[PDB]
Amino acid sequence: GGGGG
Amino acid sequence: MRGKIYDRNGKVLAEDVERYKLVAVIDKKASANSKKPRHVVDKKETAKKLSTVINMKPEEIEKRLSQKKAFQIEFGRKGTNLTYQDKLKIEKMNLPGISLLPETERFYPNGNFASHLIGRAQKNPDTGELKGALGVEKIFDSYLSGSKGSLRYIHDIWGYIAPPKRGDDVHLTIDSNIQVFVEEALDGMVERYQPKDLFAVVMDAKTGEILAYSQRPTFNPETGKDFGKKWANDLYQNTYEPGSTFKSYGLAAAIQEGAFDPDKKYKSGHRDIMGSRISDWNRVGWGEIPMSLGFTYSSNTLMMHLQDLVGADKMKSWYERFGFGKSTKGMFDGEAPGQIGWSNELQQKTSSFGQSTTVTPVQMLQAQSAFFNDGNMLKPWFVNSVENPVSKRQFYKGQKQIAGKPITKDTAEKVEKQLDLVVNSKKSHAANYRIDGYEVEGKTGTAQVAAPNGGGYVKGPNPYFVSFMGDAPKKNPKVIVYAGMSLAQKNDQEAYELGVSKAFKPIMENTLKYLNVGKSKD
Repeated sequence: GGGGG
Repeated sequence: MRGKIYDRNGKVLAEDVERYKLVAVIDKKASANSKKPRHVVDKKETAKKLSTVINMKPEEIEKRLSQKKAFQIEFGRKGTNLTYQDKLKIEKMNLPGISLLPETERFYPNGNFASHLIGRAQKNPDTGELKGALGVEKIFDSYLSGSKGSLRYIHDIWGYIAPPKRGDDVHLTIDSNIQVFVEEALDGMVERYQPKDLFAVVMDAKTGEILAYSQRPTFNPETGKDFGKKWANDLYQNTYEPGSTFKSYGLAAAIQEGAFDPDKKYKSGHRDIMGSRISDWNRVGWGEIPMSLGFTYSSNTLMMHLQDLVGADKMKSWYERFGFGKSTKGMFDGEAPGQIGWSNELQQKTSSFGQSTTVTPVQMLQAQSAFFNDGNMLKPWFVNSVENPVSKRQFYKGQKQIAGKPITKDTAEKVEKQLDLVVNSKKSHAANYRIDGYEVEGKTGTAQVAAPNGGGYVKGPNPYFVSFMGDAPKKNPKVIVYAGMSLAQKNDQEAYELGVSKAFKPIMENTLKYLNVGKSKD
């Protein structure tokens, strides 16, 4: 992950 | 007395109080020796009169007054921790055989409040003596304890061995006002997500003072509820695979070595390491893109690239100079050292984006502080002073210390510029962390969590430890806020999407507001 959007 | 534990403002967090215990003599032997009866003569009406205070079932009081022919009887936990105005009320009834004996109890005014830091002191039934079992209370037991004046020792913090007696008071750096914001926001996150582990810490960007800290699942120091399930303090004793928060240091390293150029394009997508497709969070990548972007997005490939350009041996030393794999020499018991995962290429690569490598949350505060203090990492500390309030003598006084300067002033400004972008970029994958009126910056921190005992990683829908290492106001901050959540059991999807944004935002907004930091627009 890191973002997700 | 056992000494008091205060905050930075002098507000009491823990103190001794005198409470009382109900005792009833039920045996006629007591009154055999003189006129005025000293045993309960009318069980029936005595029980009714006492059904005024406390756990008042008159028949349940009569059951207890009626038991065997024991001399004296107690009333379980209800028959203890009775206040002084309860005592006065009963004393006016002048009942035969009824008495209240004074007993000292440790009182935490806030109840559940920094439970895992403050700690908890247990009472020895026989002697009435309080002894710290966790947190502050344990570390500073000997100094707190007015009785133990033989050879006073600070638990593990080797030194300071200063050898009708009143105890020593412990002053923390915590601000009760900020602690409120933390406890409230964490309560919120538990309700929403029901994580297995959760913390938030507020640190003064310019000193290394811990202004607030709490964790879930914590305990209630007052009651002894949930004490001993999770013994470990998140901040100081528990290790995490930090995830993308850890990229910040991987970047700094590069920037300094002159390997990172924000405008230079790099190949994103996949990276075949030791027969595994270690890829970006999107699994597909964004093709050839500028490094500045990769970092804004949180590219796992970027960090791996950069590691190759800098060099294995040099990057290991970089992470060491950022204080990782070593204790921060903070004032807490058995502070965990963690460890830099560097046994093979896999561990090394996975490390640059925060896997294999384990850290204390504190190691991370220490690191991050560098960026806002001209490359100097600040030693994080929470103990302001230990001093006997009679003599005023300071047995310890905490101060801001520099645990190392791993990086330059130039490097730090360039790192800050990227942290600003991560949040406030046109293509930011972290807009959820933005606040109205205030300029925010920081790093998203999505990680996979290890299987508690043996095996690989935890699997499931979203088995991630999400975090954010934020600071504000941007460039010249007042505070660093670090929140982390491990394995949301409910709304795991929203968790991966938003992360800890739902907790960071309120804590930071409230804190900046309380510290009277200027606004812009609503």
